[PDB]
Amino acid sequence: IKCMKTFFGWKEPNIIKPHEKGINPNYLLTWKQVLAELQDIENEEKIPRTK
Amino acid sequence: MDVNPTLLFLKVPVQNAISTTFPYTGDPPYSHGTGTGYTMDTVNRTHKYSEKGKWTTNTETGAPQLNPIDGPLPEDNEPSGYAQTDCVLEAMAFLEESHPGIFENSCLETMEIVQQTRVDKLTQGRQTYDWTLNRNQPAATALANTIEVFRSNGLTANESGRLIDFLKDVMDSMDKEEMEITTHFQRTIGKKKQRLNKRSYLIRALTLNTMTKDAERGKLKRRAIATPGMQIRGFVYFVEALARSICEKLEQSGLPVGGNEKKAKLANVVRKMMTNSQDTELSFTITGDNTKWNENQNPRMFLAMITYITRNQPEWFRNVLSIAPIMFSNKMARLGKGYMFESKSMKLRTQVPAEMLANIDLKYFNKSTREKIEKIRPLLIDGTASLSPGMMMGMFNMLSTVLGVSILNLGQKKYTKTTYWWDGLQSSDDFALIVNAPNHEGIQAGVDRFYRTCKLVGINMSKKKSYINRTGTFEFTSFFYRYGFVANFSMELPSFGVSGINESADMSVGVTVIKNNMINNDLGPATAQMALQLFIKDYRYTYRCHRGDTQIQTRRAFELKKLWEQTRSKAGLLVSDGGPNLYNIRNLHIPEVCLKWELMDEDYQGRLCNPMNPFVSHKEIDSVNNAVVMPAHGPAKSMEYDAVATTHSWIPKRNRSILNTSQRGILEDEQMYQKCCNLFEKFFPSSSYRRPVGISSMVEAMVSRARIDARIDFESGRIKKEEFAEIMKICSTIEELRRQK
RNA sequence: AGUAGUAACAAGAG
RNA sequence: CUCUGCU
Repeated sequence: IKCMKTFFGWKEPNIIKPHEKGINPNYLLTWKQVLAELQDIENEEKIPRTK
Repeated sequence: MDVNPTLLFLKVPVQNAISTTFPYTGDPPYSHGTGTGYTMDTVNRTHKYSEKGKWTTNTETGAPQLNPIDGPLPEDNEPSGYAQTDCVLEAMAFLEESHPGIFENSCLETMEIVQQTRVDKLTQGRQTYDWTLNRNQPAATALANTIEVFRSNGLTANESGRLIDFLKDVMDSMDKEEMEITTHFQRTIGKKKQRLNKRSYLIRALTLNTMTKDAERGKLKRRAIATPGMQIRGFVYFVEALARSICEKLEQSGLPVGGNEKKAKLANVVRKMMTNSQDTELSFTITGDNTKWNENQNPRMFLAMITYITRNQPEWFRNVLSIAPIMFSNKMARLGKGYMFESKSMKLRTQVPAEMLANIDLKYFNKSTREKIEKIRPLLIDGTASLSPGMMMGMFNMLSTVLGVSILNLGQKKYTKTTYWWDGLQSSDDFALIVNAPNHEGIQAGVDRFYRTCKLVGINMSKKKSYINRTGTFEFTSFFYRYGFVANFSMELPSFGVSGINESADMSVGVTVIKNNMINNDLGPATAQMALQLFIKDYRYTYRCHRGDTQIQTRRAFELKKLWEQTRSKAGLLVSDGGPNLYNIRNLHIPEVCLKWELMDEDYQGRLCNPMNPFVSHKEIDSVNNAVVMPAHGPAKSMEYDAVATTHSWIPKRNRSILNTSQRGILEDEQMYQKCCNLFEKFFPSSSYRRPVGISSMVEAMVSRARIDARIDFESGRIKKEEFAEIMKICSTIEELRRQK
């Protein structure tokens, strides 16, 4: 989380190289969900170690 | 600038850098799924190399059998199982002539081994097929099940403790018209009893279980290995004993010797060939394995070799030695788990057992399996495929190398009767053969003669992966000889790292492995220090035993930190307790407990070395301060390590996955057996150190020992009148319990 | 999907 | 709802 707090250049993610046999929206949603989870962890005061 | 590690060989000779050609850092290729396909392929391939043999139908088991012995002589270089009885007998006769009395002395040594060998010897060995359960069981468990079944069937001639008596019971069992076994079915536990007819028991006594060799390196394709039943192993032990006794008397047979004994024997023999060769004679050395060696070593030829070796011996000895080849010649191969069928449209799985391949429709299989099933269907009987020819992963390695060395000795100038001659080294399917001849044409003629003679005896040299060069450099069983054996450290890399016995045994084993590699595999001192550092780091991470002063967080960190604060002399702490690592090149041979003893705190020393701690558990002496290690190549090795038994010498959890299977009862029985044995040790402390003897039941021995011990303790005053009275009354109560039942 | 490769996992048994 | 992670 601290390392992610070190780069301030993120932005809305977009699929540039599609996965031919995969479902690209699923990967985009996975990244968005991870970002949401880590943000909820940051703004949260509880101490989940193995989120 | 394209870096190319292989270009290093342009300067460093291949052998001196052979370690680079071993990817052993990576994981070995494992086998996924069933081995039924591999077993079917092996059976079909073995029957293909002998197709020109004679087809018969066994009158006892009823299965078709193929006899390639004295078949048409080979007409092509492909592997062939048509061994000639006359040629093998001639090879054995010439081996006897060149080594007078070898067979006689070996036979007498086997006679004494047979006399003095007990049934408990069969406990050694692992993954022995248990005919009573149709699955692989530990050798001791399978032996116990077979003995119990024999006792329940009236075969009560095995209590003498002699292996030969057990073999007599084995034959008596096969000759019985019927058998009774006990099997558990859960639907609630039901100890059902199953009745086996004569033919079914015969088939299941000759059955050979098959599986897939896992973690096998150097082969792209997986192969199937087999383990025998309990009936076979008894005769196999004696056969191997005789063959090993013969091998020890052969200069060219290096199989019985192992490790540095193997390397020294091979070096001496190759040196002798280089010495006795004439200076003007052109010398060449051939390196090669034998293609389909196991598939072509027919058991009838092994019977012929045994009968020749046991010439003039007592008829009973001939019987004991010849039974195993007979049974193997009529052996059967279990297919295995079966296959797995999937339905994508309906999205479901299923596992089809191998026993129902003799009837299932062929549309469910892919082409390769379709043809393998079609080809093997004639040999299928009661879920097993008849495999009379060949030797599917045979354990007659000793006998096979005897045959190979006999053919190898056939190259003496008194036998070749030509300018050229040959010698070399044989071990299982591997051989390194040196040819001496005046000119290259002589070398070629000798090579052809040896190859054709091997074809005659059934040994098929692998022209695909064998090559000839000038004498001086060669390869033999993954040992690379370049004018002298060179150390190949990559072989011992998998041994490094945490062994996984326990904290103490694993530290001792790691330091001992580093030390042994320094001594043998030319592990330099700086690299030894590297290996020590990396092993300590891996050990700490695996055992969550980082130093207390560190901030690393783990579920064991709190206790280690408290202990670190508690101790006054930090240096005395073991690495398993967050102590520093005091090891180095100097003291790799010293156990950590003894190394840090003077530095240990008194209270910590007492707690760590408290004999009454519950973590330490001691089994029989044979399983003390020793471990089983599996090298990248070769069979299991028994490595002994120097370790002081401390609280860290605990036992890891035992796999409980048998608790939710129909066969949990065996586990329960094991528990109870241990409950009895540990009490017997409570009455007879020396039972663990040396095996006890007697014919009386355990209860009788224990109660008599208790009574006498009570009387002696009273006389010495160690116990009072009331204690002696209670002990006597309890003994009388035990007697009454035994009587009433 | 993916791992993987001659047969499997992508939980299994009650 | 319980059991198993080499059986």
